[PDB]
Amino acid sequence: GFRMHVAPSRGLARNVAGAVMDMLFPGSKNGRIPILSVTGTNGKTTTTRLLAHIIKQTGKVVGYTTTDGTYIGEYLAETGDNTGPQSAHLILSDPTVEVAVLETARGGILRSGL
Amino acid sequence: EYENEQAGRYAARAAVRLCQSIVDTGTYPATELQQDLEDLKELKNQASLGPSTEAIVKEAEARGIPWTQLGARFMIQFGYGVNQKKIQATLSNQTGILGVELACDKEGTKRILK
Amino acid sequence: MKILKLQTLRGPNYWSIHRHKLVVMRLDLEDLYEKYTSDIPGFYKGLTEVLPSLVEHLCSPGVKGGFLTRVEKGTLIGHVIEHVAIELQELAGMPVGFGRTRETSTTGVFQVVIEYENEQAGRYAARAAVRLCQSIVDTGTYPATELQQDLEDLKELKNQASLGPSTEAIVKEAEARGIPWTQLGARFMIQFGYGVNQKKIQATLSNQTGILGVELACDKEGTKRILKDAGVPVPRGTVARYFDELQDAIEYVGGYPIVIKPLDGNHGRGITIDVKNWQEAEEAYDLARKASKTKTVIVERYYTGKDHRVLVVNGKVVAVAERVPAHVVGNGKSTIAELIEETNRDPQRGDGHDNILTRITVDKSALDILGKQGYSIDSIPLKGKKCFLRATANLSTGGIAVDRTDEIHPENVWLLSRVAKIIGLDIAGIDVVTEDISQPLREVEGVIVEVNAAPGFRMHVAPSRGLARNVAGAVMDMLFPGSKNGRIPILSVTGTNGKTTTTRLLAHIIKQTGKVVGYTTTDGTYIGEYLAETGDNTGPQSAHLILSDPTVEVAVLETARGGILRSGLGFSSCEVGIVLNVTADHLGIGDIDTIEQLAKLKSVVAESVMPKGYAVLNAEDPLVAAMADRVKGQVAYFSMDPNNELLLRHTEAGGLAAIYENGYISILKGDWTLRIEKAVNVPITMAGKAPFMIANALAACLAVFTQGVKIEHIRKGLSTFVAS
Amino acid sequence: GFSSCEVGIVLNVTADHLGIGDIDTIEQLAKLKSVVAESVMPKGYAVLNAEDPLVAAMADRVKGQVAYFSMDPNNELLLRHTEAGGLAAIYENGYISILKGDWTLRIEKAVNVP
Amino acid sequence: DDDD
Amino acid sequence: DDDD
Ligand SMILES: Nc1ncnc2c1ncn2[C@@H]1O[C@H](COP(=O)(O)OP(=O)(O)OP(O)(O)=S)[C@@H](O)[C@H]1O
Ligand SMILES: Nc1ncnc2c1ncn2[C@@H]1O[C@H](COP(=O)(O)OP(=O)(O)OP(O)(O)=S)[C@@H](O)[C@H]1O
Ligand SMILES: Nc1ncnc2c1ncn2[C@@H]1O[C@H](COP(=O)(O)OP(=O)(O)OP(O)(O)=S)[C@@H](O)[C@H]1O
Ligand SMILES: *N[C@@H](CCCNC(N)=[NH2+])C(=O)O
Ligand SMILES: *N[C@@H](CCCNC(N)=[NH2+])C(=O)O
Ligand SMILES: *N[C@@H](CCCNC(N)=[NH2+])C(=O)O
Ligand SMILES: *N[C@@H](CCCNC(N)=[NH2+])C(=O)O
Ligand SMILES: N[C@@H](CC(=O)O)C(=O)O
Ligand SMILES: [Mg+2]
Ligand SMILES: [Mg+2]
Ligand SMILES: [Mg+2]
Ligand SMILES: [Mg+2]
Repeated sequence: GFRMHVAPSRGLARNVAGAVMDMLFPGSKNGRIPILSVTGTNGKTTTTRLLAHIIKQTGKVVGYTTTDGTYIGEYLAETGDNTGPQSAHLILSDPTVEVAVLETARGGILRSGL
Repeated sequence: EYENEQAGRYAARAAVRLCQSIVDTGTYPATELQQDLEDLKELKNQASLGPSTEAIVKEAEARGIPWTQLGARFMIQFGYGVNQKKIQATLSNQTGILGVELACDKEGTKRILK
Repeated sequence: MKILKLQTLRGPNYWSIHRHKLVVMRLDLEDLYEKYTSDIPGFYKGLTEVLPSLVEHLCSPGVKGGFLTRVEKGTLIGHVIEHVAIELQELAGMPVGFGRTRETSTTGVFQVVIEYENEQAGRYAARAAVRLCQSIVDTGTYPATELQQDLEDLKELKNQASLGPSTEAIVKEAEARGIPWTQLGARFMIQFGYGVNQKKIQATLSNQTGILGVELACDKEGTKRILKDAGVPVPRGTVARYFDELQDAIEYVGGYPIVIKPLDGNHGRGITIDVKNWQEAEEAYDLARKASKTKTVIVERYYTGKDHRVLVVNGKVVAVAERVPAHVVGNGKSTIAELIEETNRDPQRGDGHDNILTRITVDKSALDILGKQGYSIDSIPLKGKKCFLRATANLSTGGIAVDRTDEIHPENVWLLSRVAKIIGLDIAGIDVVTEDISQPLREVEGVIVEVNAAPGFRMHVAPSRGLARNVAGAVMDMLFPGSKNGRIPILSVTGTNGKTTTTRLLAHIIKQTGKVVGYTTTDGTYIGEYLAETGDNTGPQSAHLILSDPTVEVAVLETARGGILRSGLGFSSCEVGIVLNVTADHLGIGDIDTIEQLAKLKSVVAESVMPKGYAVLNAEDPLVAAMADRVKGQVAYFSMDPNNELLLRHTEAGGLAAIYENGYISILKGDWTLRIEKAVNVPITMAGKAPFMIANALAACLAVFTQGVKIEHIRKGLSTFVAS
Repeated sequence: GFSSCEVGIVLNVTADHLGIGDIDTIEQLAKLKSVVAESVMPKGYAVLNAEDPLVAAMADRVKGQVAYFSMDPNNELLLRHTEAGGLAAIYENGYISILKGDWTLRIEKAVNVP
Repeated sequence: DDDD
Repeated sequence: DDDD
């Protein structure tokens, strides 16, 4: 516990959390991967799949979720509708996904936002 | 707006009951008010991280690094995809099992350091 | 019979090179000094009846029974004590094939050198051999009860100081790849490599295995929740702490059949697989709660299919094995009653922690299970079909494993690698229940039952129904990715008169390059600019401190004769071996009574140089220059006289020499002369008035040059080094 | 056209087109084809057919390691080579397999190879 | 545990 | 346990 270091009460406080985050993320680097959100009324799924294919041409692992299902690389990760944040978390938390392409239907935005 | 999900839902549910009691009787009992306030405080305490995790999460938010709460063992995930890191309270996902177990052993640590 | 001193050697030593494990005892023969075996009445008969296994000893005759023939002819008792120690520790399962005996300078004491596999076992065998021989020469025979007691003690010593099968396999792979390994004294941890390149393993966990991943794997419910959040097909179920929650938890999973098992259990402690009614459900709950350490049990849907164990190392599937429970097949028109012991007579059967294929243990629980089977002891199997004995399918009880690595579907490989990465384990053992591993887990109703940290892979290296998999090779590939060992440059400096100054100068020169140097001298042990330890610190006990430090990049070790004599070298090989001079000044200590013996002892450093290393030798010293042969790797000469004929001949064909030609410290790279400094700007030379300091500087400069150290770094280190 | 090769492969030596040039005997043809095997650098490999006696005879006078391939998995020379060392290839039970000593690495069923 |  |  670094509680006594951030509030010494008899000296200068130290930014321990800053040191921990420097250890976790060395440079001026966040933990983000490129996220491409596709929304619209009539072409979300086709655009998402085409984007996934185009990025797959580059040597990158693409995790994308469409109305048909959730895909990571070339294999199906989950079935169902999968157009809300509950399926976006599956892609964004996978340790192998380098690029995320998410089909963002209006239903998910209305229900629980992005 | 809410700070805690359960606390926010409870406040929303209690507001309509309070207003209905006011319109029906002209007042709300103080015992019910204090009971609801204690329930809200308990909900806030229950869904609260520790000061170490709180400080690390605040630093991550200050640096713009996304963070989410995993549902297994109070683990916090920073970042997305292949660039993600995990902490529990102060242990990171790169903290070794061997080092922790050796530190827990007083005689083994003394022998190694000697 | 009195044992004066008992020393153990762990590295290259005066007695032998490539025989690191040796024990040397100073044995007194006060009254038995100069009488042969033939002079002792009945010695041969008692010796050959106590230890008939002496017949295989091929002595210098080189023929079967040659040692025996030497015994009839009559020789000194030291030789037979050596031989009986070798055979005594060989009978306990430890093959050893090296031994020596030498007469010391003193009137009575001999020196006996015995190869050992275990340090304590070797010392015990050495101590027991003299007692056995004394008893034979005193009474004509040795009691058989004492011999059996000694053999059992030796076997116990061997078993006690033994690693595990996984650790043994990993260590053997390390030795095959030439990666140095040492045993840490804290928690049975093994350190591979040296310095900043080192790694650590305990059993299968490495120093890079995460606490969070291991703790999540041990949590059954947390692992299931995480895997379900990732879309992994985990079994459907819930936890039930109390009696009243059995029904409600049952309807949650979706009917029957279900599985009852505690969450605080392992190795199938109180798990009931298949239940189809309420009485079985309550009995299973009671049994699991009894087996539960916290009175907590979990219920889940029962999934049909075979049980598979998948081993994932570094995110790649290494081995897949299907675990078949103990079973017998009656295709020979024979029933269970014969096959239970027919299988038990297979030499593959073995108990303990070495033979994985355990014998079929017929317990009362097994009797109950075979009662549930629907057949009996004398019920012949129908059509010669498999009939099971239990359902846990564990190698520890008498099951078998079938290799399925070449049959796993690529989608399953991807899914299992993803599971291992999600949990956060570099080495993971995943338990899969599926009807067919060759099909994806979505078509069939396959599930991921559990994820195990620190798995045992003894079932993959000896499947017994398929091809063995090099799991230790995969682990070592993970630890050391390329063709890289864990070694750091090691510079061992030896010699009679200039070890400390040369070591300090070498460390100072290497410090000019941006490298952390850990060097031990007579003054003390230093890591970088700070003193790690005080005292003498010259033997291997201080070399281990340098080699085990996680920040040391280069090791410069002063290696005195005392350390080599006492316990040998602290390393198997050195990148650079420097021999400065050999002069007979402190003579008579130990068994070193001639300057030739001193030269042989100091030549251990030169002969331990790796084939890609260098041996920096003094061309002006005939004894040191004589070590030019029997050295693997290149030889570099330094000479204070530039007209040394041997050095000039060496530079003509090849090069890499250092001389003091015209008030200059120069490096000869063949036909090229590279001058370093005027030798009057070098402070330690005292304006060129100290020839010994100039020779030490020559040796240090040549040593750093052989390792590719850039010239101006050498110049700066030589100019800025102050005598202190 | 080169001083050395990293891998030198000798498949077979059959006395078919004799008389061309000074080559008149199968021993001369084997000596001529052995130039590739003998040009292998000390860190290289020479892939020789253990089933061909003349090609297998080039095992000596070759600098660098030797690797044997045989269509017969019971070749005594290949098995002896694998026992002390390894790096051989066989066709054992409808598999193209690599022998690395005591380890067998299967590639394909040899019926999935077009 | 150990050797799971 | 935790936060030492
Ligand atoms: N740009 C477009 N404008 C109009 N219609 C389109 C467009 N792109 C596709 N469509 C049509 O719309 C149909 C449905 O859209 P899809 O792209 O297949 O899925 P979708 O857009 O995600 O619909 P939802 O929201 O998932 S029900 C397609 O089969 C096309 O026929
Ligand atoms: N839900 C299930 N459906 C079908 N088979 C199951 C199920 N749960 C467990 N099993 C089988 O029971 C075996 C042991 O289950 P575990 O939960 O692993 O018990 P355990 O205490 O962990 O014993 P170990 O250490 O894993 S061998 C598995 O290897 C499967 O073959
Ligand atoms: N190359 C040399 N040849 C002869 N004498 C030397 C040489 N170098 C140093 N000396 C002398 O030997 C003394 C001790 O040498 P050091 O190198 O300081 O100690 P050392 O060689 O480590 O001896 P020990 O066994 O470690 S105490 C010096 O003070 C010099 O007088
Ligand atoms: N020490 C650590 C734990 C505090 C909260 N603990 C749990 N399990 N939520 C901290 O965060 O200070
Ligand atoms: N599973 C492990 C056990 C070896 C270490 N344990 C003890 N008691 N020495 C193994 O390596 O098999
Ligand atoms: N397989 C074993 C995992 C325990 C992790 N080992 C150590 N030393 N913490 C288990 O209990 O399942
Ligand atoms: N300070 C802490 C160390 C225990 C390591 N943490 C876990 N989760 N094993 C303690 O409990 O004293
Ligand atoms: N490693 C175990 C196998 C198991 O865990 O089931 C054994 O020795 O058989
Ligand atoms: Mg759609
Ligand atoms: Mg287990
Ligand atoms: Mg298991
Ligand atoms: Mg000294």
